[PDB]
Amino acid sequence: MALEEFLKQIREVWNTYELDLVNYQNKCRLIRGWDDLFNKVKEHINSVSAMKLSPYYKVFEEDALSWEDKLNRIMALFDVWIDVQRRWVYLEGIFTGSADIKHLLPVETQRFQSISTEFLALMKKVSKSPLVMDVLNIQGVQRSLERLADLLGKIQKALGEYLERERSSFPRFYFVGDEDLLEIIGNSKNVAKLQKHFKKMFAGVSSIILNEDNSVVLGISSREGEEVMFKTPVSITEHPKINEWLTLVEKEMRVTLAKLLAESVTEVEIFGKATSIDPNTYITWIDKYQAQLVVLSAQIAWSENVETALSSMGGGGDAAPLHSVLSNVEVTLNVLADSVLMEQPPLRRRKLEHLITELVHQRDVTRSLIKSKIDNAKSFEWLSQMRFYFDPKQTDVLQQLSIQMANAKFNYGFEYLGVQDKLVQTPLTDRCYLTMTQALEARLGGSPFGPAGTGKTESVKALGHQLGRFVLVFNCDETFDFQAMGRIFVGLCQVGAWGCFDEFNRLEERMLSAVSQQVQCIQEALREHSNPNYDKTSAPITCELLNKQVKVSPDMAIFITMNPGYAGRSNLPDNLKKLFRSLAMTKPDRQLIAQVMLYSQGFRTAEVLANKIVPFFKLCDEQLSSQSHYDFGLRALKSVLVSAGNVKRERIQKIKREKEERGEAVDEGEIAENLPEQEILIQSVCETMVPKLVAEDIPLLFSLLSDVFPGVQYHRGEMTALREELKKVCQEMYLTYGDGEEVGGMWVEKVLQLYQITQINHGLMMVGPSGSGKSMAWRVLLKALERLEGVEGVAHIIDPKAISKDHLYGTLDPNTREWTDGLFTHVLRKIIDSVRGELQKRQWIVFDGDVDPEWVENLNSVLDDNKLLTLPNGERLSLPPNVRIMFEVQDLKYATLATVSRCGMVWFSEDVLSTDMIFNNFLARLRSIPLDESPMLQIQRDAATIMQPYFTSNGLVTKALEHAFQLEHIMDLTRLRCLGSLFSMLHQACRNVAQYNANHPDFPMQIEQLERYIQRYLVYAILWSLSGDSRLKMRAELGEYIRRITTVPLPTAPNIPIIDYEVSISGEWSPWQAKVPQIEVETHKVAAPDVVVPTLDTVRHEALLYTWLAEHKPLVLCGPPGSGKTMTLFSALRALPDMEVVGLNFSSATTPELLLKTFDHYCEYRRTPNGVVLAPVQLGKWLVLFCDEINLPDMDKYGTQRVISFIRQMVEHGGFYRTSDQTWVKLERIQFVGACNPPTDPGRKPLSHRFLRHVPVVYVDYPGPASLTQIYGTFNRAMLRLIPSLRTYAEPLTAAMVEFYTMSQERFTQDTQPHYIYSPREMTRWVRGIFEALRPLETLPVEGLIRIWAHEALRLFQDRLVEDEERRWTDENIDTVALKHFPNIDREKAMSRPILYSNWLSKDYIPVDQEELRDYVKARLKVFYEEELDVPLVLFNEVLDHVLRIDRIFRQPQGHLLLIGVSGAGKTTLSRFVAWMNGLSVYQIKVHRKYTGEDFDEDLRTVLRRSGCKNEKIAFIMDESNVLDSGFLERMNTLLANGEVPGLFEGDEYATLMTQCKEGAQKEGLMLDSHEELYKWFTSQVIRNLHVVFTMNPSSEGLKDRAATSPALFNRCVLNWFGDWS
Amino acid sequence: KELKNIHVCLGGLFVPEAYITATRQYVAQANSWSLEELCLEVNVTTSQGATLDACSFGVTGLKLQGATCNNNKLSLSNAISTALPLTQLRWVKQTNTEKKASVVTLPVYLNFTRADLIFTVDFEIATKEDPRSFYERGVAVLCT
Amino acid sequence: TSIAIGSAEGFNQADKAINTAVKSGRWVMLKNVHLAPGWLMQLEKKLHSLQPHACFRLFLTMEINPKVPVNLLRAGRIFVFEPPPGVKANMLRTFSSIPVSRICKSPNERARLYFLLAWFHAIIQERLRYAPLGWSKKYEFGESDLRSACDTVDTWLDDTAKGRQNISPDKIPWSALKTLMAQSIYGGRVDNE
Ligand SMILES: Nc1ncnc2c1ncn2[C@@H]1O[C@H](COP(=O)(O)OP(=O)(O)OP(=O)(O)O)[C@@H](O)[C@H]1O
Ligand SMILES: Nc1ncnc2c1ncn2[C@@H]1O[C@H](COP(=O)(O)OP(=O)(O)O)[C@@H](O)[C@H]1O
Ligand SMILES: Nc1ncnc2c1ncn2[C@@H]1O[C@H](COP(=O)(O)OP(=O)(O)O)[C@@H](O)[C@H]1O
Ligand SMILES: [Mg+2]
Ligand SMILES: [Mg+2]
Repeated sequence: MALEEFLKQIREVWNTYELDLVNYQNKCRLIRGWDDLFNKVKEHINSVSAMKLSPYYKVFEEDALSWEDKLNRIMALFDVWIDVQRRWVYLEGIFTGSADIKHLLPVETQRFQSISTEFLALMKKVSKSPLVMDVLNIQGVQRSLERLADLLGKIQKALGEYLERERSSFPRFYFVGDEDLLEIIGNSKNVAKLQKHFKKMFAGVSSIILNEDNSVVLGISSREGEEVMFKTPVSITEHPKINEWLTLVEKEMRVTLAKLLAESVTEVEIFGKATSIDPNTYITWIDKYQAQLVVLSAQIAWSENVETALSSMGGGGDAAPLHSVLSNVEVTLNVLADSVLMEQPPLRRRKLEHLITELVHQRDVTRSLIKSKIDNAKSFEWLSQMRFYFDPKQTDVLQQLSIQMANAKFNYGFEYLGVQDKLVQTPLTDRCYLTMTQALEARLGGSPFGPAGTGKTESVKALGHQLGRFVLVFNCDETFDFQAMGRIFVGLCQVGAWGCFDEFNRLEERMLSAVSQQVQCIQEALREHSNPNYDKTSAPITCELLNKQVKVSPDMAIFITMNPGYAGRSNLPDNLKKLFRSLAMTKPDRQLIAQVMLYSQGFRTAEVLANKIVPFFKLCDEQLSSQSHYDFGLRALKSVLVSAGNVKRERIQKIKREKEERGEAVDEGEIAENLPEQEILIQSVCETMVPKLVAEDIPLLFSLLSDVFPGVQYHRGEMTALREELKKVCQEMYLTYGDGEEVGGMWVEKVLQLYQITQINHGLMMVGPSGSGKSMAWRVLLKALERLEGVEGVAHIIDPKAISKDHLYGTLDPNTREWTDGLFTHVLRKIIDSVRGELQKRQWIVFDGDVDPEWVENLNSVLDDNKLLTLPNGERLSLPPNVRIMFEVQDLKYATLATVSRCGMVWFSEDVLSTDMIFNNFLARLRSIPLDESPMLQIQRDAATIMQPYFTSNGLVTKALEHAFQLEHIMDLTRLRCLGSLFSMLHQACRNVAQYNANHPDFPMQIEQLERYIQRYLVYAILWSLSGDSRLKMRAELGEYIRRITTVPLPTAPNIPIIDYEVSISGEWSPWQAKVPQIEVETHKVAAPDVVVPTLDTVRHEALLYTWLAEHKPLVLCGPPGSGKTMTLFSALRALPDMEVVGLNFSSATTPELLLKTFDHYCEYRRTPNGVVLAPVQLGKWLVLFCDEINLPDMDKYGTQRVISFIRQMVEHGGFYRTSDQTWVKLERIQFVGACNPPTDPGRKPLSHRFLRHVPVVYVDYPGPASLTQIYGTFNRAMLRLIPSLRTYAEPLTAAMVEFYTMSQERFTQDTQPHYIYSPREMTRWVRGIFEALRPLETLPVEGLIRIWAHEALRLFQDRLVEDEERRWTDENIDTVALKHFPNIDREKAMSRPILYSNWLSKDYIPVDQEELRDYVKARLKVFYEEELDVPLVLFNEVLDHVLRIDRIFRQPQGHLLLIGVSGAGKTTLSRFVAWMNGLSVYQIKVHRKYTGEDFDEDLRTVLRRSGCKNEKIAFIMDESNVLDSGFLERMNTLLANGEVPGLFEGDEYATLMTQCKEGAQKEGLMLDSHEELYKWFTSQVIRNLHVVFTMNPSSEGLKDRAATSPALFNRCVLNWFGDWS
Repeated sequence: KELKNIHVCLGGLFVPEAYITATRQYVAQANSWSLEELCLEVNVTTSQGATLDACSFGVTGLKLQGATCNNNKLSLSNAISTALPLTQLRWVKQTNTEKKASVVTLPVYLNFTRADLIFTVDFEIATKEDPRSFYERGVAVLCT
Repeated sequence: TSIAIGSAEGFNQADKAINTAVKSGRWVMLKNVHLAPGWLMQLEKKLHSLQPHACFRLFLTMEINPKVPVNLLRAGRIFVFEPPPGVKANMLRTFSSIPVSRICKSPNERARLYFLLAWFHAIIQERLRYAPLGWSKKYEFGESDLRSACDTVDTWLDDTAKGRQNISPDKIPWSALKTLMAQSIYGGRVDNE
């Protein structure tokens, strides 16, 4: 019924809604009403979303899909049309308005003319049919717009040279971005769209005032709405050029302000020299004139009064008329104080506060003059003060006012500053003014330095605003190179504006030195401008900047504020420090700041409050614990003071309102007198200071508050209306809610505290341990505020450390000087533009990642009072009032005080999110969300009821979790890693029951059987989720503790641990040993790569991995190298047919690019209406990314791993950011599996706790002697079946192999040498080596078998040894082991002193004699001389041994060599000789001085093509000297392990490769077609054909360094220690 | 109660500035005074003969550099350091009676590096010693 | 021609300046050359195979950085600049740097003011050798402060003594000199009360 109504409303709306077209300069009819069209599509899509949810959707399923497809095409097409229309409009005006562009850019005009004619043609077509349906169905209109946008994009970039030409005409254009400048130039005819670009060009002018015709500029306006009326308005008709009439506006702005100031000065002289002042007259004068003129007029009047008084006191006995000046100031101050106490308009209230702040300073100075007995106007006690002199007789209005301080003379620039937050004139600020003005007089710069929050940036700006100068703030960083700073200096010099380069020392040291040349020549030009010999008739003064003559305006100045010893900063060169006059701003006068600020806000007890709040802040700093997120400086005090003014204002309004309901009485005096000013200050302190406090610091601060403010109590206002919104939102998100002391009570207070911080600060931090309820706090509040206030909330979650700083903020091209927007810049610029109504929504930018000064200090100006984002290209982006920059971090260890002081911290302790809160969330999701996508839900609900008693506080799970923290694990234990693994494993129990029900349709599972299964599985689940990453005895230890505390039935075995038992689907404990049979491996699969002998450890881990993998949950296998992590994972993946694994080998140089290259090769990006989706190319199969060295990638100096942060983002948020176009890509059907050695191993860094939370860890230990005997006893029995006579010796052979391996592992450890790693991999290679030797032998005496056994032991355990005594020990112990396990054998026939095997002298692999081998090698060397290399060689015993070792490796698949020895030992010559003997083709990279990474890639491709496509065996010989970059090793690391490089072949190279793999497959006889199996065949061929020989010197630190940079060099290459000639 | 009558070495404390606040906070709470109104006065005691009087807090280990304290009067000395036997920190209400023209404010640094300042004491000059001479000679007090 | 080393195009200017100077015979100064030790190797090689003009002089300014190439130090002549050993040496360099005409101006009392400035500079700069006692930290009391203080004396003395050959010592602006030095010239670097 209503379903049909929805379909009808959609149909009648869309067949009647016509696009809105209006005439545009009698050229075409553009489309308006964008908001109406967009929201209508969105609201109709939402109706289509609700179409599907209803049960009656079945019959209406077909019609809804047709409508949604229509809506998406309408949404997608008009989303592009709005873009192309805007680009066309301003591009057309540029090409049409200016006729000079016809010649400079002829080809570019021709391209746009064709585009415009095509665009105008489409305007005619859409004008004929204004209906939305008709225009949508235009043939190829969607494609026609994508090319239109691309064509408009290409023409847009080419106008960069034209823009730089136009910036010279109006110098203020230098601080406008390229795109915004295009809009200003193009839209010169339509001035109405320029009103959003004036704020980037003027200090306080936000918009201009125009008449009805919009052809005459009547005046200017500020952001607050303050307006200045031009005396002679500027008419645009007579000056059509955009730069021509903009210049006249600026010139008229200064003259009008000067004329208005002269009138204001004339009026204010009446108030001066007056004993009594009328409040009505004074208020009228304040309202009449601008905020900057009212304060300036007061300053002029006071300066003239003191000058007159001091001149009158020339005799010294003139009865001190200075008392009259002090009396007048106090009388006027009394009137201002009275006016503030009553309600005033917001603009007049700001004017009164500015007047109070200045008149307090004027009163203080006059008292100092009175106290010091100053009777001369030339006394330095008066000369050091800032004095304003007005000359009404001056013909030029711009020169009427003169500002003087000490011996420095200044002129007011009359720049319209609007209404700015004026600073309190503290004695430190007076010292700052004196030093900075002295620097200006000497034509030097000012360099105030000190700790963060002392007020250096504001003081420099305040002085500039005091002189009426245009002050520009730049947030300097390391990308402010010579060209960027030179262009900024060019703009400042021409404009005549002050440049405050905050954080100047954040530049590179080399770049600071380079900039010193530009500052030096600029100051030299300024210095010679002040010479009295200079004449304005001559050429204007110029300086050589960027190889160009630049005129230097006298009003320009350079100021640099820096923190000397903060992290992330550089040291200024000495030649640069002499160009600046430094001042130490270390201790702000916060006592006077508090007093004046509270006095101007209307507080009656400001002096008492200031004397109580400033010491309170000092005591808090000196008493509270030293926390990384604590800041009790001036910014914290300033935030409290401004909150106190806001709290008082709203409290007064509430009191005034309350009297309305009660009756009729409004008395400002009674309200002001009866106001709890003590409670107001405490409320602001508690609303700002409590959230950041740790649990143990809260009582200390409240005790301090009680002592400082005795008898005053604070009761927080109950935000009731928000609490129901939180309660409703929490219920929908399965989140526990609590009030006060209830469960979840602490979490809700944190949410409310975070809400208050959002209202006060525009920059937030959520500091707290991993899994402390931070993300849920702001997610719930954002949704709750959306419901409560009706404003849509949009969050842009960004990981700053998952991408490089260039991709986060943007980069400037060194050659073309074109700015490319980064991730954060694009997000912020998109909101500022508000093309799609982004400014009407609550926008939150959440930085979910680590904070370090490298990237976070670029937001110093954003989080400051500037609320500005400054880029190296001179562009500034004002932070909109609706945007909050929010940080979600776990610590602030590496963040400097510059950023901690800029944000309001909210501390989320781990006790905020109690354990039972997580338990309730798990059970709520279990009872509501089906696991399949209901019989499955019914199983979940029944299982949840059984698990309810255990998932309670002080229950089984909580007690077990507490005990598991005492035990140590292979990785640091976190609560949510255990719970996250436990919850994912209990879901598999529900799936197991559902599978059982499907398997038994007639008899489904009953409740009693369900209770038995779930109760037993939960105990099984707790054991493997809590002790899964711990050694065997603590898997046991957690077992008895559970046995001691649980009531669930447990196995009755006296000694078998519970970890050895599984839970059958029938509901009974069954041993894991029942699934471990004594299998018999086939002879031809002995020690095969994929053959796994099932043992107790293998079956337990395979089931555990399958449980986690079936949930598509990330996991990490941790354990010693060679323990069996990869083997266990691949064995478990064989049970999942819909999962394909892709191997990734991490190294110390691993970056997210390695993952991105894999995504490009194995996945594809597809556009969907919900966004971009990254899914594997093959349909229906889940991609598993196996990262083999996940903890190897290097931590930077701030303790983070970029690849790990990339994965952590891409696991938690299910996607990442594509830096190509700054779009969010969402993963689909992609899984991650990691493997790593324990973090205590050398070169391994512990993983972040914010990453380990999402990832369960399983510990795979080395097999024990019993396990090794079973594993390799099976291999030996199957291998020895080749010779039936030797089958009796299978058991002693396995015992000897295990015994020798055990002793060799113990004797040689990583402490001695880095490569002394002995694992079961050597045993597997031991079995293979014996198998290959016996395979051919038809018969062999027991002595022959032992000789082969010893030879394999020598080649596996002795070749890597370094010292001679270690080799001697190995030789001796092999003899003892063979005799111990094989008695009564011919020792001489078996344990002969030289043991050599070679297939060179026969068809088989039989032992060879040294003398006969030497003759054969001598004969073959003679032939080798003439054919390949005529270098004579000398054959001694070691050479014969070494050539045999190299020959053995060259005959193996994927046989790589690592030859370590001193240079000149023959490592390369022997490698070439053996390769020639074995038929391999030797390849060496011809490295030279200009060799780079691209050359190595070409060489790598050449070898792979020869060895993969042409089936040519290649001995790729590489030396350590050939490695000129870390990139060479990273490519080699992947090639050695996987046999392939994912990103090596791209574009034409990939296409050329695929043809060559296809033709090569034809020769082999396989007609492979698809690219997937062509690459798989190519990878298989490279594996079997490419041998890499790596030669390096026996360095000590170099070998350890290579063990981390290229881990595959020690795991895939057979290491031989050639050393030096003995 | 004994925690008030124990002599503590400021050098041996992890944070000595928190102890000064704690003694300040104790006196204000006991006498029902406000925290900001309190001022600190120093009284170096020969040995430990003097007794604490509900506002004094004995401090040991203070080292005087370049001066000698006799009867709570300073005199310039050629010795590198002079050990103060027992320093009594008495918290008293502010009386704003101005300086005595023979009282110099000595910084009290934590260690010899003179990098961090704990608090400041107002000692008294003996005889005819110039207060400017104390400033020039870098006379200060070291916690350890 | 003075070039500050550290920029990519700074090396281009340095090479062009040296190529032109070796023919014309002018002087070339390259500052902060310790920031490009790799380019210093090439500069040493270029200088060795060169036959410059008789009057050509190349000045390299560094920081006594252990990354400066050894072969550059051997080829060139090293001049080390550091605080003078004592007060007497501090006075001598202070008086030598100031031109004789600057001290000998219209007021005969300018010479005594410069001497007092020379003595005050010598005392405070020598106190830096005793880091905990002389000051609280290693302040950068250098030649830039002395230049600013000398400019302050010249400006204020000219303002009071407007061409007078002699000025009474009482009329000398002691308050201006004392306050400006304590707040701006020398007291700017001071951060301790
Ligand atoms: N109020 C709540 N009630 C119930 N469960 C909650 C509540 N808040 C959080 N949780 C759950 O507890 C866990 C905490 O996750 P959350 O995202 O809030 O942590 P976090 O502090 O942001 O962690 P991280 O530092 O890893 O980003 C999640 O499993 C979440 O579902
Ligand atoms: N139960 C088992 N059955 C057969 N081989 C085993 C067993 N346990 C260990 N191995 C041997 O141990 C080696 C494990 O190496 P691998 O798993 O590749 O190390 P890593 O997991 O560190 O990459 C394999 O070569 C395998 O032959
Ligand atoms: N066994 C040997 N007898 C004689 N000369 C040798 C022998 N081994 C190496 N050389 C000499 O070493 C030189 C080649 O050294 P090379 O093998 O490239 O050093 P590296 O092994 O460090 O790469 C040849 O010129 C050869 O004369
Ligand atoms: Mg700043
Ligand atoms: Mg989070």
